[PDB]
Amino acid sequence: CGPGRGF
Amino acid sequence: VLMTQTPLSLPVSLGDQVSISCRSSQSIVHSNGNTYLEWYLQKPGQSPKLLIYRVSNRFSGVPDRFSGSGSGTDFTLKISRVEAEDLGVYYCFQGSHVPWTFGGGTKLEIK
Amino acid sequence: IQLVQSGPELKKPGETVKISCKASGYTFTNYGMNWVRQAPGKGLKWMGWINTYTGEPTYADDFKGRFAFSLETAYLQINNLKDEDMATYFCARVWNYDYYFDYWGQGTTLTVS
Amino acid sequence: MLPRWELALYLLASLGFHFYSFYEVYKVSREHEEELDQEFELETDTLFGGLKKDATDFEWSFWMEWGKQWLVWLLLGHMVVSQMATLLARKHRPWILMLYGMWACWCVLGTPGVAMVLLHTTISFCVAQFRSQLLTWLCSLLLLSTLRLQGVEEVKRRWYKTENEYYLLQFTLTVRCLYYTSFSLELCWQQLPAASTSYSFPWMLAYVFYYPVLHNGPILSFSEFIKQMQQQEHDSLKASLCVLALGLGRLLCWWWLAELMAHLMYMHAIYSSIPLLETVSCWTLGGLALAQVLFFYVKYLVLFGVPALLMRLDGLTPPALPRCVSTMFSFTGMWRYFDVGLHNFLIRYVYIPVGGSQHGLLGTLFSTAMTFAFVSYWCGGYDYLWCWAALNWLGVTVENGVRRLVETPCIQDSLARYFSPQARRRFHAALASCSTSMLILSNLVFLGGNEVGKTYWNRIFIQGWPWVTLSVLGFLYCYSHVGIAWAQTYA
Ligand SMILES: CCCCCCCCCCCCCCCC(=O)SCCNC(=O)CCNC(=O)[C@H](O)C(C)(C)COP(=O)(O)OP(=O)(O)OC[C@H]1O[C@@H](n2cnc3c(N)ncnc32)[C@H](O)[C@@H]1OP(=O)(O)O
Ligand code: HEM
Repeated sequence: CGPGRGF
Repeated sequence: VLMTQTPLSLPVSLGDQVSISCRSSQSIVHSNGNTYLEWYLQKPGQSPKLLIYRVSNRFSGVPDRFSGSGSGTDFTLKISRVEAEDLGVYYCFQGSHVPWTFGGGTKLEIK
Repeated sequence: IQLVQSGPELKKPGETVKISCKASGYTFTNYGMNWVRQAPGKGLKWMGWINTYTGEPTYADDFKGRFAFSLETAYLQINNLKDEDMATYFCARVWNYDYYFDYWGQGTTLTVS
Repeated sequence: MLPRWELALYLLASLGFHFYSFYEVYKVSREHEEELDQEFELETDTLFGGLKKDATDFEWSFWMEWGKQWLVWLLLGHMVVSQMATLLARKHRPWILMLYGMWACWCVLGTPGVAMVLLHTTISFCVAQFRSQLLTWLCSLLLLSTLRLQGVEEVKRRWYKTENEYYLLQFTLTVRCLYYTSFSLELCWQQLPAASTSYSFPWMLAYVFYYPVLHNGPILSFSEFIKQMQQQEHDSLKASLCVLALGLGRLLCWWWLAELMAHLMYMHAIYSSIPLLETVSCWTLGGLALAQVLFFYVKYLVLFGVPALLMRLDGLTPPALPRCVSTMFSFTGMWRYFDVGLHNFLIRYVYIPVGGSQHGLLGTLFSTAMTFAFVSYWCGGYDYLWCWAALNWLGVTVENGVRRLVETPCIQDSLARYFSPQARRRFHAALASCSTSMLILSNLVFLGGNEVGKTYWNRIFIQGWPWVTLSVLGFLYCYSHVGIAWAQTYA
């Protein structure tokens, strides 16, 4: 799961 | 869960005190903290009808002569005045442990 | 509030059975529906129930593999492939809390021979 | 079943290409070290003899820096408080754990975090009091869009001052969404008398504020939660100590493996350098893909093993940890055995209420599309997430169609009279390789982005079609044999 944003 | 009823069939005269005993095999106490044991009366040739729904409670239309007491594993139904419409078969029923099981049935008769 | 069942059924031991229960006087999908059976030489026996809101049945272990509950949302049906079971089948409504069977059907008698 | 020498050659080729691709990626990492360093800063530590570490992975770096400061201490506190409550007041354990979870959320997120969680929970409960599943799902979707609103993002970034607490709040609220959605839907569906006393506001608060799963933990079903929280029978503290010891050993092994991979190969920086992806070789490209998927697998082993260990100490049955991604060979198997808790949530509350595989192929299309669209919007709703969702929906649909076409009686008897079970296993392995390549490409679009996806597509399937594609498909055919032969032990 988790968004896993890049940032 | 095996529920045994006593007696199997009893004769009563109009206007007597009647006590029916239902004994479970184990504790009917539910995880909620309250026990779901109830009493049904079935007249000849029709559907059962609820009288007591939790131990010592009473259903809406039931009269005020059907007091039912009970311990954690032994329960009793009491009829103060047999009014000639209380004849039939009485079942105890537990709804705490799946599967839900009825009692053997107790038959009231007139001597 | 009344539950009305289909009627007497005379069938040979090999056929199947489908019995119906129609409920009126309340919101059918708000309460569950249970099936009980009463053999002539036996007392009442709970067969199982079915969630009326989601259509999910749960059967007792004894009555598993052969019986099936179904909806027609305001009627409810039971189906089975037969054996030597000449019980009378009752349809009951279950309440939301504190007690189970407030309203019952009239009963459907099943004969196999 | 295939002959053992055949199966052994297949497993040998599988391990061979895995390890050779890892070696190629290590070589390229060592070779572009100074350029990758002056572009992205690499961390230093004495853990691996002096090699630098690629700390570009946002999730790994974020959770490690949060855990080394607050989260490990708060989880130890939860463990000791749960044990003391089990020892002294076993009936009040749910409310004691609720109070501890509220205090820990306060301590780590200020007053606004607790306020927001309470507000979301209260609104969800007050809307569930109508007992309408459509209205409950509408409320949940609006609460989830409140996170995607830009002005709300501005207000929350104004609330906090370190810019990591804002992300912690976002992740916490994103998981709370699923938790109170599960609670409200079970409350809408409740019809059984003995179950009437389970859906109270104290129980909802105790479910929402359960610290092991507060910030990122997987989705625990409220049924299992309230079942275990009312057992009254402890679980042999002497055995709890051994459970803890073995769990800690295994978790440290996993953490060390993840750090070893991140020190050896700079997969994330290389994926961030698209001009370098365009010039690296095909062995390095495939090794980067394998390294990405295996690092994600081990990272989520670690991220899910701490809540799982705390739940097993508390006596609950947590969802199963992911199966190794080097054994997955199909869309269906992947999405049934990777994220078990979320898969169960989706099956129960999105798939079936819309109508699953029981109302025809068009109903199956609609339900699978609804499920994947929700998963994308919940993971964030970026364009690359929508692309990943579309590709996975297509893969699942094609696999369902092919399986339903093969399991027909006519074609099944035709095959059973024409081809041997060995030949049928080999045909299934070929189809599984052709599906595994697209599974890997879709998940590379998830992990790297749209540019990485188009780079891989163009360089593997377009620019190098005649032979690179065939080599990839042969290796994946051997790997598919291995995975199919292993899948019999658990399917
Ligand atoms: C070379 C080596 C490297 C390889 C490496 C490759 C990959 C390695 C990359 C890793 C990188 C990860 C990056 C992203 C990972 C995230 O973080 S994303 C979040 C994780 N979760 C997801 O993405 C969502 C996936 N989608 C789902 O799970 C949906 O539920 C699905 C997949 C559409 C459902 O699929 P399904 O479980 O197969 O459904 P189905 O076959 O119909 O059966 C389900 C049950 O429900 C019953 N059912 C069906 N319909 C009904 C109905 N109408 N009424 C009642 N019951 C019903 C069925 O009879 C059936 O009964 P069972 O036989 O199972 O008991
Ligand atoms: C051809 C290559 C591989 C195959 C066939 C393979 C197969 C397996 C199998 C059968 C399991 C046990 C089943 C399960 O836990 O679900 C497993 C577990 C695991 N694999 Fe792999 N694997 C491969 C490569 C790798 C690589 C390259 C890594 C790490 C860089 C890795 C990391 C792990 C881990 C961490 C576990 C779990 C260990 C535990 O549960 O304690 N695997 N793998």
